[PDB]
Amino acid sequence: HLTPEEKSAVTALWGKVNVDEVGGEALGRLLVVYPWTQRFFESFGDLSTPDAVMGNPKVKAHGKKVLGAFSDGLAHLDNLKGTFATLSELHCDKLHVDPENFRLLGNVLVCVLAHHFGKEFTPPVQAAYQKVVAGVANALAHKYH
Amino acid sequence: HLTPEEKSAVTALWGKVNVDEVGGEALGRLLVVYPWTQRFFESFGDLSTPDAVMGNPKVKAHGKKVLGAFSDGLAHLDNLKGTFATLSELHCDKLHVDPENFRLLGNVLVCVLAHHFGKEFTPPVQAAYQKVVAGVANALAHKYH
Amino acid sequence: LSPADKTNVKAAWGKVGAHAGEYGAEALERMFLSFPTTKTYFPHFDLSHGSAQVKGHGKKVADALTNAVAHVDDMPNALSALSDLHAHKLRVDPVNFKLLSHCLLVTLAAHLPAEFTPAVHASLDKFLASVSTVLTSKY
Amino acid sequence: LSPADKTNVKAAWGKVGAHAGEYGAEALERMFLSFPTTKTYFPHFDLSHGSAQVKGHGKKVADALTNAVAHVDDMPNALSALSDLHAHKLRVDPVNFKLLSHCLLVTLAAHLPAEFTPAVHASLDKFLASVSTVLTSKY
Ligand code: HEM
Ligand code: HEM
Ligand code: HEM
Ligand code: HEM
Repeated sequence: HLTPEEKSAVTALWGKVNVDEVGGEALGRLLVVYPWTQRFFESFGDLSTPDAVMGNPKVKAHGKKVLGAFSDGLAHLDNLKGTFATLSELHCDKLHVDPENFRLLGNVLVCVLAHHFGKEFTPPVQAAYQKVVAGVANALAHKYH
Repeated sequence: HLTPEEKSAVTALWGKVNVDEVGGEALGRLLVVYPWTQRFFESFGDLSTPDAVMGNPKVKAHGKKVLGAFSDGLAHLDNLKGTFATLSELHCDKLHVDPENFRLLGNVLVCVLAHHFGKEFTPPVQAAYQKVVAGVANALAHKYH
Repeated sequence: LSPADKTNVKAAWGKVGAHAGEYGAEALERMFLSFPTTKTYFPHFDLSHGSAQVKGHGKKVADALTNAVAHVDDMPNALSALSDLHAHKLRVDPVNFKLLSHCLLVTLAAHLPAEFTPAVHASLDKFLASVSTVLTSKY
Repeated sequence: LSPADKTNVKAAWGKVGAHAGEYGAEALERMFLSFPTTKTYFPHFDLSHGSAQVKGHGKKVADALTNAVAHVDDMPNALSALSDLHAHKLRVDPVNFKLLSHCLLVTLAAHLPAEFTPAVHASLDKFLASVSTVLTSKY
């Protein structure tokens, strides 16, 4: 649950997020830092080096999709469980992704936001975004509960 | 979600469980194998050696309580969330116990059951009990969700 | 891994003896039954009860564990090829190693009551975690 | 770790320079704000924003990390007293080390954009995990 101050700060920061590169950066960094996640993306082409990962158009497009899903969850902060029902079904009963990777990707996204915004990404803003990503990961891992 | 045959096997094995020692054994083994959990039990006296942990009457008395809670959950396999509401409140808001420790204790209890029952603790029975302990841990960790 | 852990692990795995392959196959069966998501790493395997493929894989895993016990102080060097396999070619999720370690502990508890004291349990848990992190160290 | 990981970590932590104490204090502040359950380990601490106690503790943690970087191939021996503290006296849950490592990574990303490349990020993650498992080794 987020306080109105946290919601306002999160919305103000997300309004300045570049939706064409942030998701791709987060997905690429997830692949580089946790290379076992590359097992789920063997149809994306070359993932042998970090530069090849960050330069992959498939990774960029899929990161765009994931960032769109995150924006969808951010637009409905009180119905994350119903916002992510079909995505939870896809990720659990079809892709068999272990739910710890959801938390890993959320923390990678937090790191990417910190990298992009610098001093603007204050500790209170980070705490609000940690709440948001924890909620998103919990909603996505509902099918395992 | 347990099938009727899994439920029958689980309740048939649980009927032969010594309710005065199994919980104490599980709690003592949790304290020995993951000794950071000893931080929650400083009021239990001596915990310096494994022999002192397994000989502790407070650890035995508490393990008995925890085994009783597990039995209560087993009698209400379809209402685990409502069965463990107050225990979840106590463990999250009051004691600040990380939810990974719940899974650790459940696996320790599975190991204790395997140790006591030997060959009759078959892989299907263990799978049903893993389902049970996962459900119990999820119900206890709900207040963090 | 304290020297006490190494002393406990060596004797406990020594009393395993010639039952190592059977214990490994049983641990694999327990993992497949309790955590069916681990079965996705073996699509080409016949994973029914009593499978000879599962028996052979259990023998291989048990032999690897015996080698790791014999090379406890030099495990990262002794398990370089297995780490290469599991991290580069297989890229197994590290939670699966925790699952398999738990199933190995359950098999050991169900087959060696006298040996599975709390201290031996702690030592075996630490040894299996060290083996797992060696096998995932190539990430 | 790897030679490449060690080189990346050494270069990145060298670029930290004289801001190590400030970065450690900011990482501690971030951890206390994002994960209030970590605050229970500091009941005698003034944990408000700008606290001198938090500043000093951040300086100590940063100096420990600098020593660990200087002794990356002998970290278990270099961090023996700290691991003794954190495992015997404090009994810190290991999850807390992951939380603090994440907050350190966030601080490094927010203060060193050019240095925080994906490869440097991976190397720093690996180094912080190694430090954490050394500090929880005694368990
Ligand atoms: C944590 C938050 C996550 C969000 C919000 C998210 C979101 C999405 C979205 C929007 C799609 C596209 C669905 C569609 O086009 O119908 C997708 C598919 C996919 N996700 Fe995620 N994802 C997350 C985490 C992960 C993680 C951690 C992994 C792997 C380690 C993963 C693996 C995949 C794969 C392989 C696909 C493609 C499969 C397919 O399209 O059938 N996801 N996800
Ligand atoms: C995983 C399943 C668990 C169950 C079913 C369980 C059950 C219980 C029960 C029945 C009580 C007594 C409540 C009362 O008397 O009102 C209790 C209290 C307590 N539990 Fe657990 N427990 C579990 C896990 C854990 C774990 C993993 C830890 C620590 C690592 C823990 C720490 C404690 C402590 C310190 C108390 C004492 C609280 C007090 O004295 O006020 N519990 N638990
Ligand atoms: C202590 C833990 C483990 C040990 C000692 C171990 C050991 C081994 C060994 C010795 C082999 C055969 C290598 C060869 O024949 O050259 C192997 C292969 C394999 N392992 Fe593991 N392993 C462990 C954990 C795991 C886990 C947790 C998984 C998946 C959940 C896994 C999946 C596989 C797969 C898929 C193969 C390939 C089998 C084949 O292609 O026939 N391993 N492992
Ligand atoms: C990045 C890993 C960490 C490092 C390098 C580190 C380093 C240190 C250092 C240098 C000290 C001071 C010891 C002295 O005075 O000589 C210390 C104390 C302490 N650390 Fe950590 N620490 C780490 C992680 C943690 C975590 C995750 C917690 C728990 C949230 C924690 C809790 C404490 C506590 C409670 C003290 C004692 C504070 C006091 O009484 O002054 N540490 N640590």
